[PDB]
Amino acid sequence: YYEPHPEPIVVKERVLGLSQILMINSENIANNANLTQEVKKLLTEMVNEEMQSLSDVMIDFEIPLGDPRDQEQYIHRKCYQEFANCYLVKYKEPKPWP
Amino acid sequence: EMQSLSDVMIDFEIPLGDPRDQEQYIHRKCYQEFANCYLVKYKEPKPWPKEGLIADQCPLPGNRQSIWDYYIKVESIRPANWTTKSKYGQARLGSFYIPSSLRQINVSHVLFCSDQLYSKWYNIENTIEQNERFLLNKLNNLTSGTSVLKKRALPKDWSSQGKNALFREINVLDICSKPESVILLNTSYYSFSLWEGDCNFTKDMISPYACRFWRSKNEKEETKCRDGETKRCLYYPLWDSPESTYDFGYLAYQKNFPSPICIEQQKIRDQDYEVYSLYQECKIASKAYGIDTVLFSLKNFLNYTGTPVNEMPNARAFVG
Amino acid sequence: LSQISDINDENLQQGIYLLRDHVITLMEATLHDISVMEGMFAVQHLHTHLNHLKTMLLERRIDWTYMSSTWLQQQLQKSDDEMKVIKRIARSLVYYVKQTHSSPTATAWEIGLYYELVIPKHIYLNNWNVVNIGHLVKSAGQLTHVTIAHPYEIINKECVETIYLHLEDCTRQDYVICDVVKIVQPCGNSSDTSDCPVWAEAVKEPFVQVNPLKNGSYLVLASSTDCQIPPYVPSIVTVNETTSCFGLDFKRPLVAEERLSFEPRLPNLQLRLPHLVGIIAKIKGIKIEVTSSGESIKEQIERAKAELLRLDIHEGDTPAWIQQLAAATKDVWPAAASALQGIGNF
Amino acid sequence: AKLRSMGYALTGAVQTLSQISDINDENLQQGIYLLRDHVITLMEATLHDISVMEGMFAVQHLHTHL
Amino acid sequence: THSSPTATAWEIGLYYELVIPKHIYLNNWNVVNIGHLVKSAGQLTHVTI
Ligand SMILES: *[C@@H]1O[C@H](CO)[C@@H](O[C@@H]2O[C@H](CO)[C@@H](O[C@@H]3O[C@H](CO[C@H]4O[C@H](CO)[C@@H](O)[C@H](O)[C@@H]4O)[C@@H](O)[C@H](O[C@H]4O[C@H](CO)[C@@H](O)[C@H](O)[C@@H]4O[C@@H]4O[C@H](CO)[C@@H](O)[C@H](O)[C@H]4NC(C)=O)[C@@H]3O)[C@H](O)[C@H]2NC(C)=O)[C@H](O)[C@H]1NC(C)=O
Ligand SMILES: *[C@@H]1O[C@H](CO)[C@@H](O[C@@H]2O[C@H](CO)[C@@H](O[C@@H]3O[C@H](CO[C@H]4O[C@H](CO)[C@@H](O)[C@H](O[C@H]5O[C@H](CO)[C@@H](O)[C@H](O)[C@@H]5O)[C@@H]4O)[C@@H](O)[C@H](O[C@H]4O[C@H](CO)[C@@H](O)[C@H](O)[C@@H]4O)[C@@H]3O)[C@H](O)[C@H]2NC(C)=O)[C@H](O)[C@H]1NC(C)=O
Ligand SMILES: *[C@@H]1O[C@H](CO)[C@@H](O[C@@H]2O[C@H](CO)[C@@H](O[C@@H]3O[C@H](CO)[C@@H](O)[C@H](O)[C@@H]3O)[C@H](O)[C@H]2NC(C)=O)[C@H](O)[C@H]1NC(C)=O
Ligand SMILES: *[C@@H]1O[C@H](CO)[C@@H](O[C@@H]2O[C@H](CO)[C@@H](O[C@@H]3O[C@H](CO)[C@@H](O)[C@H](O)[C@@H]3O)[C@H](O)[C@H]2NC(C)=O)[C@H](O)[C@H]1NC(C)=O
Ligand SMILES: *[C@@H]1O[C@H](CO)[C@@H](O[C@@H]2O[C@H](CO)[C@@H](O)[C@H](O)[C@H]2NC(C)=O)[C@H](O)[C@H]1NC(C)=O
Ligand SMILES: *[C@@H]1O[C@H](CO)[C@@H](O)[C@H](O)[C@H]1NC(C)=O
Ligand SMILES: *[C@@H]1O[C@H](CO)[C@@H](O)[C@H](O)[C@H]1NC(C)=O
Repeated sequence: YYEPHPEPIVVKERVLGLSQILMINSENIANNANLTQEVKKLLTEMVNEEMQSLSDVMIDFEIPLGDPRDQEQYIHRKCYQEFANCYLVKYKEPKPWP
Repeated sequence: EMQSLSDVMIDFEIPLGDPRDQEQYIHRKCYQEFANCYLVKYKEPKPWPKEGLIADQCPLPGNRQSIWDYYIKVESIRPANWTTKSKYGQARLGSFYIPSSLRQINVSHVLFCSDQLYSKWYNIENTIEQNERFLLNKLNNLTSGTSVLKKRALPKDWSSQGKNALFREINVLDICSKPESVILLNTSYYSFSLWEGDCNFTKDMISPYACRFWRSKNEKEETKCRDGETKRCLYYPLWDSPESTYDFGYLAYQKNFPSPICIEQQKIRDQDYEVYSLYQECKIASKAYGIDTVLFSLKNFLNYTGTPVNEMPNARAFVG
Repeated sequence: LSQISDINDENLQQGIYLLRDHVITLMEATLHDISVMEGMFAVQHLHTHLNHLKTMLLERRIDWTYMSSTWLQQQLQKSDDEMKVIKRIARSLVYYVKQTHSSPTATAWEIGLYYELVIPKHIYLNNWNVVNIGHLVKSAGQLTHVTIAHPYEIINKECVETIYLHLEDCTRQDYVICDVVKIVQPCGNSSDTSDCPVWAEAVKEPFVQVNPLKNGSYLVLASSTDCQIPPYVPSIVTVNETTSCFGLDFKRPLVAEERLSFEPRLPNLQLRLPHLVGIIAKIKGIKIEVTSSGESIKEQIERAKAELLRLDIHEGDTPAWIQQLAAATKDVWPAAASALQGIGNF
Repeated sequence: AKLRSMGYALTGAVQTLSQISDINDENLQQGIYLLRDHVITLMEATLHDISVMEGMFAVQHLHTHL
Repeated sequence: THSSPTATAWEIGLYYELVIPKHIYLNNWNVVNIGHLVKSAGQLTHVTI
C-alpha cells in the first residue's frame, strides 16, 4: 500500500562553495542622506547594536582559500571606500587671505 | 516583497473547484477594480462656451489649489509689442485660461472614477467593510437587470426627477478643488466677480477691505524698451495685480466684510443626463461571458483616451 | 573553479567545488529605494532591511536581496522552476563579523557569508510511502507472520509509468535531499523481476490488527473470522451502515467526489513456503529468512533439513515429540496422525 | 520545463463540507475534510490602521506587515 | 495581475490544515527501563520487562 509524499526530492550532482565579504561604512551613508551631527550619532548607535548582536553568538571558522589582503578587488574597493574624494593641494609658496 | 516570495515557492494542485466559478470571487474582483467608476451621457454634444473663467471664490498663490494649473500670472517683464489677445485670446490676465483639450466639440460622454460626489450616505468616518455594503445595496436598489442608474439617483441639476439618492450637488467652491469635473459636468456657467465694470457696476454705484472692487480698470495695455525690442521690456497691465492681497475674493465669498459681488448665469447643457455603473456591468456581463473576458474588455474601456482613468489622482480623474 | 558556469562540466563528480574569488558587495549600491528617500524615512527603511537580514541568518537561510537573480540564472543555465527549488534548499554560514570604524557620528562593518548551493540531478514530485502488511500462515500447529523484503522505499508516478526508488544518505532542508537514488524492479519469480528474501516470525494466537484508513475504509489482518471477513489473508473493508466488528465500530464513510487517481497497481505474485515453516520460525525465537521470491523447490528444501532432522526422539519428552509428529503429518496422512495422536495420549 | 506537484491531490477522491461547523459531526471518521468554497480577502479591507495614516507613514506601516 | 510604473496588483493562494484535538495531555513522564541482574548456573544475565 502507499501514502502521498508532498515534499520534492532533489538528487545531488555536486556542491559549489563561495566566499562573500560585506563591507559597511556609516560615513558614506551619512554623506548621501545629508545627515546632521545629531543624527550621525543615531546612525552609529543603530548600526553597532545590530552588528554586535550578530558578533556575540558566532565563533570563527577557517576557510581554505587565500587571504583577501592579497586580492586586487579587495585592495581597490577598500582604498575607494576610505579615500575616493580626498585630495591634497600645494600653493606655489605660502600666502594667506589678506 | 511579493517577488521574493514568488521566487522560492513551486505550484501545487488543490482538489477544489476553480475560483473563477464562485460568486464571492466575481463580486470582490469587480468591486476592487470598478467600485466608483461611472459613465455619463449628454442629451447631445455641447462644450463649455468661453476660454476665460472669472472665479474669485478661489484663493490665489502668494494649501496648494488644483485650479492654479489654469491661472494666468501677470508678469512685469515682457517682449516688445506683447498683447494677451496674441496668446490667451479673450481671457483677463490674472484670471484662468481653459485649454482647447477641455472644450472639444464632438465629446458626447464623460467617464470618471472617484468617490468625491457621493451624497451624505457616504462617510470616510465609517468602516471600509460598511461603506462597501452600503454602496453594494444602493447600486442593487437603484438598478433593474441592466447597468443604467434610475433617475432618482442623480442630483436635481442633471435631471428633473433626481433626488440625490447616490450623488450630491456640485457647489461654488468645487471649481477650486476639482476643475475638470465642473467644466465637463456643470449644466450652466455661473460667474463670481469683484471686477469693476461687470453688470454695469460703476465705482460711484454702491448703494480693511470694506466696500471696494478687487481689480479696477487702467487706461490701456502698453510696453516700453530702451533700444532692445526683443527680450526684456517693462509691461503696463489693463487691470491691477492681486499678489499683495490674494485672499480678497475667498474672504469676500465667506462674508467677513460686505462687497459688490456680481453673479450671472449662462446655460450650456440640457438637464436630461443618463448615467451607467461599470461595477454593476462587470457583475452582470461576467454571468454570461465569464470574468477573465469582461475584466480585460472593461479595463481597455478605462484607457479609451490613452491614459487609464483609474490610475489618475482621485480629485482629477474626469475625461471626455 | 574559475567561473560559476564551470559547475555544469559533464566529467566532474559528486563533491564540493568552491568558486576561486570572493564576491564583493556594498549595501549603499544594492539598496536603491533608500537613495531617493530623505531624513528619518531613509533611516527607518534601512532598519527594516537590517532586521530582516539578521532574522534569515539565525535560521541558516540566504537573503537573496544582495545577489542578482538574472546573473545567477544566466551563470547556472537553469529553468525558472529549477531556480525556485535551488533557492529554497540553499543554506548560509556567517564566518566573520568585524567593525572597521567607530566614531560618535559614523560606523562601518564587514560580514563574511559562506553559501552552499545543492545542484539537482532529478526532482520527483508525485510520491508514495511503502507500508508492508504481510500474511498469516498456520503451520504444524504454530501461527506465523510472513513478510517480503522489498528493494524500494518510495513509489513514484508522474504521468502513466510507475517507478520504484531505493534512497540512500538522505537529509531534510525543507524538501528531502538524497546523495544516492537507485531505480529498481518489484519482486517476482522471473528473469525480469527482483529475487527478494522472505521473512517468517512466530506470533501469539489470537492475532487481530485493524487500521482505520483516512478515506473511511479499514485495513484488517486477523487469525479469526468476524462480519464475513476471511481469516489469514489481509483486506481493505468498507460498510454501508455502522456496525461492531472485532470489538470496535466500523462506520459508514461520507460520500466523496471522484478526481483523477495516481494510485500504484503492483504485479501479483504466487509464493511457495516450506511445509514446516511454523516449526522453523518457533525454534529460532526471532524473525528469520525462509526463502526468496524466485527460489527452486530443491534449494528451498535443502535449507532447514539438517536442522529439522536433528530434532530427533528423546527419552525425556517422547509424548511431547509424538504430538509434534502428528501435527506435522495431519495434512499429508490423516489416518497416521489419528494413530500417532492416540499413542501420544496413552 | 514547468513543475507542479500533485502531493495534496494523489488519491483521486475528496470529502468536502458546506460549512466549517460540519467538522464537529459525531459520525465522521479520522481523515481530511475540505471546506467546499474559497475564502476571498482584500488586504485594504483587513488593514484598518493604514486607512487613517498619510504619506510615507502609511507606506512604511504596510512594508512592516508584508 | 497588473504592472504599471505607478500601480501593481498580486494574488496569493494559501492552503491551511487545522488539526482538531480529541484530548490534550499536559503532566507527562518518559519511561526508562532499568531491569535486574540474575546469576544462574555460573552465567550473569540481565532481565527486563
Ligand atoms: C456649477 O453648478 C453649481 C450648481 O450645482 C453652481 O453652484 C451654485 O452657484 C450659484 C451662483 O453662485 C448659487 O446661487 C446663488 O446663491 C446666492 C446665495 O443664496 C442665498 O441667498 C438667497 C437669496 O438671495 C436665498 O434664496 C438662498 O437660500 C441663500 O440663502 C444668491 O445670492 C444668488 O442669487 C443672486 O444671483 C442670481 C443669479 O442668477 C439671481 O437670479 C438672484 O436674483 C440673486 O440676485 C443677483 O445678485 C448678484 C450679486 O449677488 C447680482 O450680480 C445680480 O445682478 C443679482 N440679480 C438680480 C436679478 O437682481 C444665487 O441664487 C447656488 O447656491 C450654487 N448652488 C449650490 C448647490 O451650491 C456653481 O456655481 C457652478 N460653477 C461654475 C463654475 O459654473
Ligand atoms: C518459482 O518458480 C519455480 C518454477 O515454476 C517453482 O519451482 C517449480 O515448482 C513446480 C511446482 O511445485 C515444480 O513442478 C513439478 O515439476 C515436476 C517435474 O520436474 C522436472 O522437470 C522439469 C521440466 O521443466 C524441470 O524443471 C525439473 O528440474 C528441477 O528439478 C531437478 C530434480 O530435483 C533439479 O535437478 C533441477 O535443478 C531443477 O530444480 C525436473 O527435472 C513434475 O513431476 C511435477 O508434477 C506434479 O504436479 C503436476 C501438476 O500439479 C501433476 O500433474 C503431476 O501429477 C505431479 O503431481 C510438477 O509439475 C517444478 O519442478 C519446480 N521447478 C524447479 C526448477 O524447481 C518455484 O516453486 C517458485 N518459487 C517460489 C518461491 O515460489
Ligand atoms: C542632499 O542635499 C543636496 C543639496 O541640496 C541635494 O541636491 C540638490 O537636489 C535638488 C533636487 O534634485 C536639485 O535641485 C534641482 O536641480 C536641477 C538641476 O540643476 C534643476 O533642474 C531643478 O530646477 C532644481 O533646481 C539641486 O540641484 C541639488 N543641489 C544643488 C546644490 O544644486 C540632494 O538631493 C539631497 N539628497 C537627498 C534628498 O537624498
Ligand atoms: C486625505 O485628505 C482628505 C482631504 O483633505 C481628508 O479628508 C478631510 O478630513 C478632515 C479631518 O477629518 C475633515 O475636516 C473636518 O471635517 C469635519 C466634518 O465636516 C468638521 O467637523 C471639522 O471641523 C473639519 O473641517 C474634512 O472634512 C475632510 N475633507 C473634506 C474635503 O471635507 C482625509 O482625512 C485625508 N486622509 C488621511 C489623513 O488619511
Ligand atoms: C493605453 O493606451 C495607449 C494608447 O493606445 C497605449 O500606448 C502604447 O503602449 C505600448 C506599450 O507597449 C507602446 O508600444 C505603444 O507605442 C503605445 N502607443 C502610444 C501611442 O503611446 C498604452 O499601452 C495603454 N495602456 C494600458 C495600461 O493599457
Ligand atoms: C467632429 O465631428 C464633425 C461632424 O461629424 C466632423 O466634421 C469633424 O471632422 C470632427 N472633428 C473635429 C475636430 O471637428
Ligand atoms: C448694461 O447691462 C445690460 C444687460 O442686459 C447690457 O445689455 C448693456 O450693454 C449694459 N450697458 C453698459 C453701458 O454697460
